Amino acid sequence: TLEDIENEKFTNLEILTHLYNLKAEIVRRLAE
Amino acid sequence: KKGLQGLLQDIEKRILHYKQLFFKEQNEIANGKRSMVPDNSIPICSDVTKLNFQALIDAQMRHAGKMFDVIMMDPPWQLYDSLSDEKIQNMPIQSLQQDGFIFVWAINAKYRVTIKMIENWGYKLVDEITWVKKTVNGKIAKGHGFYLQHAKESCLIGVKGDVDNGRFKKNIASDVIFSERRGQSQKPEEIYQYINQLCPNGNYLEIFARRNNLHDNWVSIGNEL
Amino acid sequence: GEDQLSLLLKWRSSYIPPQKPTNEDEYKKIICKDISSEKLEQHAGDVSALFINIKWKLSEGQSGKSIEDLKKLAISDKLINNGIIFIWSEKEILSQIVDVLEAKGFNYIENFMINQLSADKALEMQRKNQIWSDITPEQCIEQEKFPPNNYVQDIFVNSEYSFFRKSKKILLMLRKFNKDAQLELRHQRTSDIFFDIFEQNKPNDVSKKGMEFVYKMIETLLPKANYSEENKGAFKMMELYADDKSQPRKGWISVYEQE
Amino acid sequence: PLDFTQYAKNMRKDLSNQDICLEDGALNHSYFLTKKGQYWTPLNQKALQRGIELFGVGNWKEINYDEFSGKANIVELELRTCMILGINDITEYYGKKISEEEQEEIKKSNIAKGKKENKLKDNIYQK
Ligand SMILES: Nc1ncnc2c1ncn2[C@@H]1O[C@H](CSCC[C@H](N)C(=O)O)[C@@H](O)[C@H]1O
Repeated sequence: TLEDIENEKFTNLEILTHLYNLKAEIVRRLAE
Repeated sequence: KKGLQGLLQDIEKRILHYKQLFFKEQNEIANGKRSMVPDNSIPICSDVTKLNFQALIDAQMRHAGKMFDVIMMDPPWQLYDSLSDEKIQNMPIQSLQQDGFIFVWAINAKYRVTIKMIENWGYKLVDEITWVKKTVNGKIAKGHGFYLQHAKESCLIGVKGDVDNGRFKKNIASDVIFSERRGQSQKPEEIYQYINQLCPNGNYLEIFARRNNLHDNWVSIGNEL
Repeated sequence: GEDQLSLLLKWRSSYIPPQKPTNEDEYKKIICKDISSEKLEQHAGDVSALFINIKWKLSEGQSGKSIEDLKKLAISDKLINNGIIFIWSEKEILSQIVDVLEAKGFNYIENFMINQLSADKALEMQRKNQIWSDITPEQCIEQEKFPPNNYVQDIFVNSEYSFFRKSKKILLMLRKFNKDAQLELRHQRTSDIFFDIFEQNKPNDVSKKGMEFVYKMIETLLPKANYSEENKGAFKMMELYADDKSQPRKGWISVYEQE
Repeated sequence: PLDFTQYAKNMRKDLSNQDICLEDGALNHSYFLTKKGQYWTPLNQKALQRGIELFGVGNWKEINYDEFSGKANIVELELRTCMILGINDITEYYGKKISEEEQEEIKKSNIAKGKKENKLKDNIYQK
């Protein structure tokens, strides 16, 4: 979900780590 | 799966936007950006059970010519990391001050033991500063306890040595702070204003500080500093 | 009337002191020569609220009692044994008060303070900012007419002190726990801080409504200590250093000094 | 009376950590502009540069477990490598084993070509 990763109490670095982890998981789902 | 492809495109756009935001932040930081911490702040990031207080004693003696005038602590009372009452007692506060004041913020469960703490450190309890929690509309931000609703935080003050030497002022500020809750354990900046009224241009020590506690002419010690 | 002073003093409309009872069976008024030298277990027993309405001397010029007077005062087990002591604390002698009371089995459990607001400072702020040209601060207390202050921290009763100025009145609460009985309590029924108006020259004189707020705090925290038909001749609420201003109260034992 | 600037500088010099204060005792504001636990010290930057010299770009796992001891974000390693190479999307350099001098050469030519294309945002060539 983008809500848990777009919180304003999260810095840009942890936001980007959340984005990249979500990207890896959904790329795995795409390959599935 | 067209929906997952669209979501992948969406998070790729968010990755690019936040990548640009991160690059802007790191370019500003590396060039000239200054933090909210004042320039004359002295932050020490150490555990007080592992901190060599002798080094602080020697540095304060050689760099200021005297000892601290005000010591303030917001102890992690046992109910971030917490500390035992004996562990807070074991801190060599007696060596850190010869003349001046101590400011120990006491929760209701650790109020009498705070009084005993400042007595056992050589201070004599002469004052307390109570922070009344405030709402946005100006009322009292009521909480919870076992007998009464807790809407207060008390900072018990013990005095030491020869305070009447022209460094400390009398009949100043107030013993009541009426400030909003601006954090979780974040005590107001009015305690720092009141301390600076008590000892203007003095040497202050803060134990159990966070990054919001860093002030001018303050030596601040904390686990997360 | 939505300013800060009007909002923080709105409890006064709901804490009017009641009339003193004409029923002799609804209280116990006791006149003593020296409370600290008086045996109180013959006057009461198993009380749950020992409100010590003490005035402290602090400075030698003024009157009041002392820590030695609190030391000499005997609070036995045949007196309050499962209950709360409510005692007016001072910053200078808070450590001595808790020491002498924990000597008598009473452990600190709660802090109940009155934020001292000044009617004379509120009146002077209204006069400096500008019906209020000629009104006494005592009249402001009694007529409930207050200036519309929106920043009350400027009208705190910042009384003279050698340190941070004294702008609060602490009513220390100390419990003597009983392992054989249970103190029937109501929890979180009232806040530990309430703003009440004071006079500049009388920072230690709690108003009628503030005293009623204190009494209702005591009587709400301990309802079984209230005036019930089972508590007739066996009242569970006692006051030391009583005054004729508020203490002839239902379900209360009033102990006066040298009437 | 004492001046508190020099006093604070000396107290930070002998008491504060190397991340809190600079070499002259001045406060390191970059430390307090990031959350605690993730600062990216100059030692971290040097370790990242050593990893790019020794291992290829995009090899953040073996960079992290040979120069950061596994206490670094792979995302942050990629972002820092993007900053020191000048492209938001480091795709051409994936697995190239770029040394220090070549890293600076790519960064300089990259900033120059970003100025040529008129798309430089934060000294990073936008795609
Ligand atoms: N052993 C220890 N040594 C040093 N700091 C410690 C510690 N144990 C806990 N702390 C720190 O003490 C602090 C207690 S909370 C302090 C709140 C602060 N006064 C404010 O106004 O915001 C936390 O930062 C906690 O991490």
